[PDB]
Amino acid sequence: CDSYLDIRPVGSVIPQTAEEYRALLARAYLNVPNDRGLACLRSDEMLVNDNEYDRNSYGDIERWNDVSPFPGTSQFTWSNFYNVLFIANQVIESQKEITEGTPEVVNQLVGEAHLLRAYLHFVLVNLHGQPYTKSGALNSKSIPLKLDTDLEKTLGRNTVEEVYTSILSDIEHARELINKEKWETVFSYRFNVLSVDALQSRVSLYMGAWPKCLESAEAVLAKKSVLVDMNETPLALPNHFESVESITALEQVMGSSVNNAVWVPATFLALYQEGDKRLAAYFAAPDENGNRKSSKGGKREFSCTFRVGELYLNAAEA
Amino acid sequence: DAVVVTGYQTVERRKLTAAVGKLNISDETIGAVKSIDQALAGQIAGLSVTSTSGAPGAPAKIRIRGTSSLNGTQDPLWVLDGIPLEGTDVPQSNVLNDVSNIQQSSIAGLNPADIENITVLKDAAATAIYGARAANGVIVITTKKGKVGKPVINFSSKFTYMPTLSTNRLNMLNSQEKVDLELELLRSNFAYGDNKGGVSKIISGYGLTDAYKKGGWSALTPEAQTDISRLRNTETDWGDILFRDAFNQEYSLSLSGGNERVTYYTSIGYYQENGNVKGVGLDRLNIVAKTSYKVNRMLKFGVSLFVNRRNNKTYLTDTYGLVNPVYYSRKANPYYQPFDANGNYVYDFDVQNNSDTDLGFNIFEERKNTSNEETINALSSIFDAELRFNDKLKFTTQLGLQLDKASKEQIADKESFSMRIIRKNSKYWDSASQSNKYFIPDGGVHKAYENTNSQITWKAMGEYRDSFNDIHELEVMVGTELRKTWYETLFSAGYGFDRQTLTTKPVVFPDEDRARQFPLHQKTYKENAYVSFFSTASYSLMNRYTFGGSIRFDGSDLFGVDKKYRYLPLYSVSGLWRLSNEPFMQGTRKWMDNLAFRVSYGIQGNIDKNTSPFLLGKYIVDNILPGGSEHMIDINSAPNKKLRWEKTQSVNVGLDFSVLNQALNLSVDYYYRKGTDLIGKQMLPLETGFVSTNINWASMVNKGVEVSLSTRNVATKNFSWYTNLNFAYNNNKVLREAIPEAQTIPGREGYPVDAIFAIKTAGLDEEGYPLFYDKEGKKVTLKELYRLQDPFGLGFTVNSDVTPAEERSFYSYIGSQDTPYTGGLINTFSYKNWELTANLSFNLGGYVRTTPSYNFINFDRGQNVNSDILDRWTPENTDGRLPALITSEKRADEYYWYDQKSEIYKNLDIWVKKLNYFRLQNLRLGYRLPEKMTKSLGMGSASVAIEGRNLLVFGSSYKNFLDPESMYNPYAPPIPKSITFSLNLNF
Amino acid sequence: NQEYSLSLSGGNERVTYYTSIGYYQENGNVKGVGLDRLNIVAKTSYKVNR
Amino acid sequence: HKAYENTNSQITWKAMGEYRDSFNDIHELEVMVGTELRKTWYETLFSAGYGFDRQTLTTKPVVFPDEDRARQFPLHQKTYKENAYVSFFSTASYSLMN
Repeated sequence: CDSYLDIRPVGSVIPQTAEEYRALLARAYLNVPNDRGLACLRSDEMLVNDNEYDRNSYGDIERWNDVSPFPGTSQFTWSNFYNVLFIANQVIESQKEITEGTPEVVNQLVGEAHLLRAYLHFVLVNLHGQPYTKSGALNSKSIPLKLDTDLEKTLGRNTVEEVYTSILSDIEHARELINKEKWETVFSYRFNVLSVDALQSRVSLYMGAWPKCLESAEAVLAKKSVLVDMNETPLALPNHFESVESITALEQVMGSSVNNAVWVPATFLALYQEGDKRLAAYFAAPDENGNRKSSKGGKREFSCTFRVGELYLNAAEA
Repeated sequence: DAVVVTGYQTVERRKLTAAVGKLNISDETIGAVKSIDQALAGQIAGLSVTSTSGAPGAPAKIRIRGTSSLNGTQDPLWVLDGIPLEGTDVPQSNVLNDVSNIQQSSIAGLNPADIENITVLKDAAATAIYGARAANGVIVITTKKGKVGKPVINFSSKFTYMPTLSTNRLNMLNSQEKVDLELELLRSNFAYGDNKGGVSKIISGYGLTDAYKKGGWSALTPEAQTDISRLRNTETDWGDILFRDAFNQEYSLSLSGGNERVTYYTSIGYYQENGNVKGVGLDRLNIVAKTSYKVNRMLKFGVSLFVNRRNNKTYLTDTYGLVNPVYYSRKANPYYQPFDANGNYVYDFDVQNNSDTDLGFNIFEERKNTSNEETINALSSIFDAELRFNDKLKFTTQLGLQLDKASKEQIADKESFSMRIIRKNSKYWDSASQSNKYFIPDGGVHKAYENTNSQITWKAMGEYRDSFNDIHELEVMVGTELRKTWYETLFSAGYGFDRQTLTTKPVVFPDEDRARQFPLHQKTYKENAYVSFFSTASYSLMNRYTFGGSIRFDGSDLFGVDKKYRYLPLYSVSGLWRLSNEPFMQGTRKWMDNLAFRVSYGIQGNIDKNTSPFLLGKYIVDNILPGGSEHMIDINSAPNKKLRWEKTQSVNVGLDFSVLNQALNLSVDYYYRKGTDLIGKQMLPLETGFVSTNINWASMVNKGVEVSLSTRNVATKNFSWYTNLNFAYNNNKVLREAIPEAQTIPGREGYPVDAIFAIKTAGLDEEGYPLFYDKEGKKVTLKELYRLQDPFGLGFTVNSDVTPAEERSFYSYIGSQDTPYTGGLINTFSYKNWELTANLSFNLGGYVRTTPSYNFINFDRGQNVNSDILDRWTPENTDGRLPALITSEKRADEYYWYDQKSEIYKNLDIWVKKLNYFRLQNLRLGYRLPEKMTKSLGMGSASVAIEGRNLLVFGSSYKNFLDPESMYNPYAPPIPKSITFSLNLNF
Repeated sequence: NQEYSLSLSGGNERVTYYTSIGYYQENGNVKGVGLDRLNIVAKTSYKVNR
Repeated sequence: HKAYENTNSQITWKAMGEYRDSFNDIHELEVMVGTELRKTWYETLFSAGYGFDRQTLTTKPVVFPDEDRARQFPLHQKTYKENAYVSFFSTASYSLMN
């Protein structure tokens, strides 16, 4: 004499409210991998220490020793990318099942999930996929696209063109759904209206679509354009989340271990001119070989995914 | 009979295309049993019944055509008068002492004196109308109902004598050889439990431990010598202290009858049963009240009520059974007297398995300061309504309500070992004062459990039967069913409890982690709802060909919401062909009564109720940016939106043969059941958010044959005997299963769910260490087998390069615990007024891994041991077969590898033993009083009987054990033997 | 509020029987309070003998 | 979360023997003699859990400052009562001339 088979479990937390889905998405935001710093380890701007217990982790990354790395070398977090992608996809698939929330709040939750998915696919395809501008790379299989929450499916690698098409589609989906112009400073990791434009500008810059890159950079620059004047303040880092330059303080690019285990080579520092506030604000005092430790990261307060300084250069290059 | 009941509709025997087993429940077939699941052993071919315990009220493990799931419902479905029963599942546990805390099934509340038949649905053609609950088999219960006529009043009284449990098969060391072993160990370098024992406490008290070690018996003072010789001559009968014979009572009164319009049945039963362990017992009082009214020539309404009340009294033990009287029979020292010469308590401080001697145990103090009491109140009501629209169309609806409330109460007083161990486990270290304290307050503990299982099921069916041209018969049924189930438990604990004052004391837990080690109040709740749509069809042509089919659509809240799998059918197609009713074979009709071939194919389902389609998470207060903290949800379980039932694709080919006026019936059934989409843990690709999840992926196969032979050997005016041989062979294999990377025992893939893998040993070497085999077949020691390396030379610093995937190859498959060959022989003789029933049941082909008689590293000399310790290798007995007691003084690397890998010794092939036993389940002799004597006393009928239960077991040897199926769990009493006298009167 | 009752009685020269099923749901004037009762009655009487 | 469980049980057994006679058509006598044994149980259990999450069904520990405040907020209490009654009764009635 009973039906309506829809009784949920009463032993755990099953997210149904907009508050619970925001908690789930915040947990997803927490686990965004710090793999862009590990990738920049392969560039000319970082130098691992000369001691052991630090060469075994990052040396093979530094030397591009892909074929025969050390067993204990630091690995790229492929699992965390797809965990955050799973949670983003869950929030996307729950659009109409989110209760106890106004249409604007739910729409912004889904837009943040869309932009998180686009950003994760973007950084993943730039880590493990051939560059878009490279000839013969638009049809090379780079990474699988996590576009659902399926568990009994094996994902195959998508071509770079398909991945970038998905990224652009998700940016467009988020553009019509994020409706928060500014977030609190403590909550600033969440994507704001300008985050969509900043991500579009970066994606178009990486793709080579200069007109769209300039359009997006100017669109965000019409609202947020104030920079950090370090001639007035010679010790203020734009990388700081409290800065007026920050747009999304999501990704702490340099982890504690990675920051503590790298110097800045003198060859890179030679790019700075004599009068430059970045020369002293970013790094510490020289050493025996002129190598400087960087004070621009390594702790969670230097969290930054997008900011105005990057968009100025995006517009300039476009 | 010519009717088969499936719980949904009635099938004529000539139209039955399914594999169905049938048993008639009566005193002559079923012996003086008290549960209807203990009466099924050896009487249905393909239904294997195993005893969980010998304790009163303990459930039985029933498997129909093998095991059908790896992690799911493995128990059959019990159907009472068309309404499925809840609470009949037998939960499995890894802790061997949990067998002492098992929960009774609802089947225990049903008097077999009220059941008429038991029909077991084995095939896909028989079970596929149950959909998601069909894979494990269905046992449908038909209850007795009143017959049209004068009231029939049956009184039955049974008086049972249960002989005491004789612990002579346990092969324990008597006081003389126990003291001899303790003296021999005190002289050697074996140093474990050196502080434990009675010899080492007598000698250490006077201070000649070193004097005895160097000198021996001579170096011992006359006073200590007289103390030891007094120890040797102290003999205690622990079987008499712990166990006893019992007298059990059973009474039943039934009154049936009927009108042309109303049929009625009433029954009252009460039994009291005692266990062989002193202080345990179980009484059951039940009432049955059935009635059926013909409201009209079309409408018929019936109400059936079964109310039940069972009271169980027993002992509570530790979590790991150091108090357990059944295990204590193998553990108590033969020279330890529980009482002083002045009548005071003497404590056993060697109960703990470690070297600690601080908490003392007394069985007389435990039976006085400790109590476990449970009460089960059960109700089951079925309302049936039937409406005959035509002579062809008929609509029948049914509502079944079921309630089962179990209230348990465990009390441990301050002066008991249970409370002592509970207090000891509360030891904690406080930083405020550098010391160790106990947060559990001084006093007792009172624990209260309340578990309620409720169910409401509603079924509606519409059946249409037609015949065309006298040679076509069509039966079509269409139904719906809604079933909701609740399970709610509450547990409460109070420490500082005074038994007489009923007061309590506060507990200050140091952490929230210790607050869960000693839970004070917890509540669990579970709801489930199920919606099903049916259809059955049957078409018979020329009374010779029958084609049947079943379709069922099942939906539940335990399944995912994906549209791809939501409503998938659970169908069946079957066909009967009666070769006997064929015009080309009518010549062989003077001697052949029946030839028929059944072929069935179907899809069965199973529900795993421990898995959910929902995002189960937890709240964590973390922070992404400095200064901003918020609640976040961490995913504990993945949201499987494709969660579904577990498929079982099965085929069945059966032969029915009957010759010489049913002088010999044969029924063979070969079946193959391939189960796929089984729910289990899978190592998923990382492209989903998770490393592993429980999903529908695994596979199993159960393939076999069942044979039922029924012979009428002689039929004379006076003497007549019949034989029933039931046989079944089943082959179980796990086809796909995920094995953890860090698991060294091999997986079951290609082997039964109950597979036993053991490390085959080449015997013993010249020093008494076990000897192994390598891949070349050469007798290899543990150092060579594991390639042990000790670079530091300190002994305990030993290491091995052998990977888990390579340790997996050291194990070889022995056999399955689940016995492949099962069945029984039932002989029934009758001679005038005398009737003799002999029921024998065989389980052949199994293996059981028994716990080692003694550990060669951790042997506790403060506890009693088998005589197997006398067969061990010693320097004085160099031809001993069992491994010697080893020390770290010699071969330190091997000793400390055996020490950390404690499962190498426990998985040796010498502790695995065969399981081939025949058991005399029942031997009954009856006598019906002559009609003259019954008429003299005004009795419609009278009968007496003497029954013997479990009087004889033979087969493979079970040495050092009390029962062939007591070889796995030492914490459960063996199946009792009984001699019962029954008096039945028919007024 | 709802109430339903179904009773079936009868008798023989030797057995008299009564059965009854009732169910009511009642609500209180205060919002959120209510009480339902479901009950069964099953009486039977047999003349085993004169 | 507060949980109460109150159980009231009773078992009563009565036996009576009645004798009815009439004499001379004007005397009627009815005599009844009986015994009764009745036993009653009343058992209550109360349990309380603070820190309770309704959806998670979890609980949090309570540290009472004293034993007096541990009774102001009882966490687990049990009450039990048995009673037994034995009765022997008789009735008589005598009617004359209706």
